[PDB]
Amino acid sequence: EGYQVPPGATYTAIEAPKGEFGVYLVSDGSSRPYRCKIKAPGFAHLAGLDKMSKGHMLADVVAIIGTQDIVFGEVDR
Amino acid sequence: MFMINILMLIIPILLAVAFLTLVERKVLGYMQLRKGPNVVGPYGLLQPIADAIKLFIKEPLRPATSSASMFILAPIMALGLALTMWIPLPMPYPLINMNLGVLFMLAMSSLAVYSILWSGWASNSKYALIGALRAVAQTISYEVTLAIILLSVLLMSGSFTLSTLITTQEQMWLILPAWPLAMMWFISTLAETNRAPFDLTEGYAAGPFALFFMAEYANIIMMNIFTAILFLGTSHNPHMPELYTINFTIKSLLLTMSFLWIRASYPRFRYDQLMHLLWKNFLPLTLALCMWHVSLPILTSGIPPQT
Amino acid sequence: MNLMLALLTNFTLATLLVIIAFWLPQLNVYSESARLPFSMKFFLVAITFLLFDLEIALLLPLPWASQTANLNTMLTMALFLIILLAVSLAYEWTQKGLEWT
Amino acid sequence: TYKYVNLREPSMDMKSVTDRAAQTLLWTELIRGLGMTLSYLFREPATINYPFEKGPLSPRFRGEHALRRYPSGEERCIACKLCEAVCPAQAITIEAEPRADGSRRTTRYDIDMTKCIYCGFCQEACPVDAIVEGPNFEFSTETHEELLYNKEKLLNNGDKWEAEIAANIQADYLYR
Amino acid sequence: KVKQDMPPVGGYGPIDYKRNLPRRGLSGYSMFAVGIGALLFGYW
Amino acid sequence: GEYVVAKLDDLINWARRSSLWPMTFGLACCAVEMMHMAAPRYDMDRFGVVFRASPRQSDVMIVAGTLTNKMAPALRKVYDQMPEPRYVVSMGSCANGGGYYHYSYSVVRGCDRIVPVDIYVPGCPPTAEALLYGILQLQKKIKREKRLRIWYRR
Amino acid sequence: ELLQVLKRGLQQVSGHGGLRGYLRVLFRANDVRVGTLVGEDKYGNKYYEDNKQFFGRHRWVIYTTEMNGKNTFWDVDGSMVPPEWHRWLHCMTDDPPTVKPPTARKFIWTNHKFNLSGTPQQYVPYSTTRKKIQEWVPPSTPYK
Ligand SMILES: CCCCCCCCCCCCCCCCCC(=O)OC[C@H](COP(=O)(O)OCCN)OC(=O)CCCCCCCCCCCCCCCCC
Ligand SMILES: CCCCCCCCCCCCO[C@@H]1O[C@H](CO)[C@@H](O[C@H]2O[C@H](CO)[C@@H](O)[C@H](O)[C@H]2O)[C@H](O)[C@H]1O
Ligand SMILES: N=C(N)NC(=N)NCCc1ccc(I)c(Cl)c1
Ligand code: SF4
Ligand code: SF4
Ligand code: SF4
Repeated sequence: EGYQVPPGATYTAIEAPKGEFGVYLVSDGSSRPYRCKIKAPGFAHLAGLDKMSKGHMLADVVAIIGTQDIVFGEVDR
Repeated sequence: MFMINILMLIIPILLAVAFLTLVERKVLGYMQLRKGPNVVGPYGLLQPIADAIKLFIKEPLRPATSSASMFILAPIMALGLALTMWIPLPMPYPLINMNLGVLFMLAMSSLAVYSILWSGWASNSKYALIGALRAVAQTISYEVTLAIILLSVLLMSGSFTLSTLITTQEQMWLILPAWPLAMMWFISTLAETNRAPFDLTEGYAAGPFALFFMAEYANIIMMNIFTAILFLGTSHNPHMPELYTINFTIKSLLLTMSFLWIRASYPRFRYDQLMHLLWKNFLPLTLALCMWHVSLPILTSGIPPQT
Repeated sequence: MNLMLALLTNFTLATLLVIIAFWLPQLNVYSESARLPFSMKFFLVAITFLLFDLEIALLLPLPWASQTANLNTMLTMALFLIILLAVSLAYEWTQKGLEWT
Repeated sequence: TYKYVNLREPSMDMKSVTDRAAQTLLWTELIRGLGMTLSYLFREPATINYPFEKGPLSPRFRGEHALRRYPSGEERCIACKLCEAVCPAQAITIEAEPRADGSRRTTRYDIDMTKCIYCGFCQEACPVDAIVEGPNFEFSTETHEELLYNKEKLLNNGDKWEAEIAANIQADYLYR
Repeated sequence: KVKQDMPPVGGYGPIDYKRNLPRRGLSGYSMFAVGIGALLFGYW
Repeated sequence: GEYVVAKLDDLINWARRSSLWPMTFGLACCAVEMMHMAAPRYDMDRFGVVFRASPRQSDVMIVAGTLTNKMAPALRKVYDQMPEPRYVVSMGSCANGGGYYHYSYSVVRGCDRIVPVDIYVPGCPPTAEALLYGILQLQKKIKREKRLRIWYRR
Repeated sequence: ELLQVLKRGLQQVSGHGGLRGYLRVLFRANDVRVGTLVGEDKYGNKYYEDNKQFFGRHRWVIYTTEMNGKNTFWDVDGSMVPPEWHRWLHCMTDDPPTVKPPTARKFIWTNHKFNLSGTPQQYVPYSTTRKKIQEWVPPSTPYK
């Protein structure tokens, strides 16, 4: 079965190497989570690529993607 | 006899190109704390042979609906011109002793940019055409400084004969009076041969690809032989010519290795940045040193002989 | 005649390698002009190269010209020509002809 | 507590400005980088001679699954289905019934090795050390079907690898 | 007696972490002097 | 003549397995272990397997990670562009059969639904060594080919 | 020192039993190092160690040239290493099976098999359960 978790919802975050990595975890009182939203820091960073690449050249976009430290495992989940 | 001589130049050129592919991989390997090819033959000695065979028995894809006339003409021109660049090289004697050999090499290499232009047309892809047009702009731009640097050096030599450069350097390498020119010449050959950190194209298949690769690496070795002759002249003893060939070959090998050494060591320029390197740094200095090297023999009374 | 033989051999071997590269056996038995969106900046680079190339053509005879007795005239004209190349570059430079932005 | 990574003012004396001009025109810091790759060229490489040499592993390593026995040769598995229940990938399928001698044993024990995530949760959950992840990691196959393990395949893995599996368990069981 | 992975009595020795990029070479003055000296010897 | 054909088959097989140029579809975590196979300890380049190749110059495709539905058409397009002979190595549970995500609405349950597969490397991820074992297993598979022998019995 | 380096290179030729033995290992294993023989398994694989090498290269195996009727002079596989030596070779332990032998069990395989994929000995999966529903079998006599 697993251990049951008291009902409730938490947003918990840590300073992960790529930024703030958090989970919004909702418990309904049972042994399975009701909802688990994963906050991946690269999600918001990649959303800023268009803003950050403004007034730059094509080869700079490669650098800007690199500077943001983007792993699509977390961006896409 | 002369047909034997031609084949004794062409065939070693191709084998030297094949085994440069092995040396580059192994030199880069040890600089990267690894080994590189060491399984296919002892110490990787059969790797180039395996690669060549693999490439020629691969399916030879074509773009289809292309200017296939120029899909085939691009590598024929590239390899034909690359092999042609070697016929005036004095090692210490040239296959063809040209009075204007230095200018013949300038003329022939200026045509090499066509195989880039034709290959972009033959791809039928508008984005491949753009990449080819970017490579052409990089190549012709660095042709400018290579020509002006060469002319500056020949004002101390006094002729367009490649074997006169040997005479000019009997007492001293030209790198000493002209190290500023040699620095820009060497970097220009890197950008001319699209080598790292100017390998922006890397920023054809099967045998046709192998022929483009062999033409490119023939030019890389060729430009480093020319560099050794131009700036690191070997002393030639007429009665022991192979002493020249050994020493000059070592210098050429070391310069070619330095191309691999540089590839291992640096990031890659942006396109606009290597265009600014030429037009705003090399070319201003090259023009000033051309004026200096035109004046210098006159004001020192060191004008070289014509003959 | 030697140069022709060297040229003919070089491009003949190149042709043979390319045609052989295409005609090796496959062992299969089954069926097988507008305005490019390219910047004006690249046109100006090619034109700039062409005009500098023409200037280099005029400087190529300089090693022979340095053997003249009329060195005062020869040196003046050599520097005149190179300085005009410098002025051409400076005009391109100051007029933003060398920019990519 | 914090530090600045790039808050500095270059000196503008002639000696400092001339130092930077020389670096610009003589490429001194580029030449320095060449020195470092040159030093690596003469270092011994880190490459090992696979497959004659192998990368080191620990007794905890999670590799190919196997079903184990007691010293008598009886199967350890008693079809409790804890492994199936815990499996994060639902990679285990079990059927059971009384054996002809009344023993509680499985009639099916399948592991889809292409569903498995090699997490080791099955061997944690097993109350009798019946299912383990063994030390073998060199079992790639030419077909997908070969990676759908049934009980016969898994028992054969146990008989094939038990010598090593038992020694590894002996080294790590006091940590469990 | 309990036995688990622990640091040695007294702890481990110091570990370096600060950037260490030493200064090398000659000043810009000397480098230009050698370069210009080389040019003049070559010209002569 | 059978002796000549057998030797010619051996020569081309040796060249093709001694010069495997991979195109890596680094889709997810399995790509990292592929990186560690190119890294100094295992140095795949020492076997003649270059680090990275363009699709038009590649002999083997390595599907290293989860293949989602959105990605599947792109992967099939790259496979169709590879010159032949071409081989596919499926690396890791996701590519082999969907793995942890087998029951998801957005995941292809094994890349072998999209392309023919020559070697399946198990693991989540397979160790760099395990992938190298698979590459060397692909080489032995190529060593077994008898293309010219079968051609001359047609 | 270059003479000591060259002397050591020569000592590898003699350490391998002469030129032929030196060349055999050079072409079979692409390695001419000479180690200490730790032991040999019943299949002919030989295990060596040299603790002066860096961790990872301090243990190796020279595979037998034949195993279970398969010519392995050129075709060597990592799965040819039997389980008892597998532990030693991967550094899961310090002691080879010549010093610390594995426990004997009647049911343990006496003969190790390597990867059998692609051959007629390959595993083929199948359901291990018996038929679940029994169908009615009509009488063999006629009577409608
Ligand atoms: C007595 C009177 C005498 C009169 C004459 C006196 C003349 C002597 C004084 C002048 C000396 C000039 C030296 C000429 C070399 C070229 C100088 C140069 O252009 O370097 C600067 C260039 C651009 O500099 P950057 O920092 O990018 O930007 C500055 C613009 N704001 O940056 C670069 O070009 C860097 C190169 C990038 C490529 C890196 C890869 C090469 C690194 C290895 C180099 C090895 C050395 C080459 C040896 C060749 C041997 C043949
Ligand atoms: C360096 C020169 C060395 C000379 C050696 C001469 C050996 C001659 C034997 C050539 C063997 C070629 O072997 C064959 O190559 C072609 C690609 O080129 C492959 O591809 C071919 O067949 C496949 C189907 O089988 C087709 O889908 C493909 O379009 C076709 O090109 C074949 O799958 C392979 O069987
Ligand atoms: N670029 C890579 N993929 N690595 C690499 N340097 N390969 C070079 C392989 C090669 C190419 C053409 C020939 I002719 C030969 Cl003999 C060998
Ligand atoms: S290792 Fe994990 S995923 Fe694989 S069978 Fe065991 S519990 Fe299931
Ligand atoms: S292997 Fe272990 S956990 Fe799984 S059913 Fe058998 S006894 Fe239970
Ligand atoms: S098989 Fe495992 S390691 Fe590989 S991509 Fe899937 S989850 Fe990641």
